[PDB]
Amino acid sequence: KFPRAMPIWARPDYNPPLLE
Repeated sequence: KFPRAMPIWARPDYNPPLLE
């Protein structure tokens, strides 16, 4: 199941990921 509780694609304060 995929809940819409602040997912990764819909994040205002998304943390900085690794260097891709």
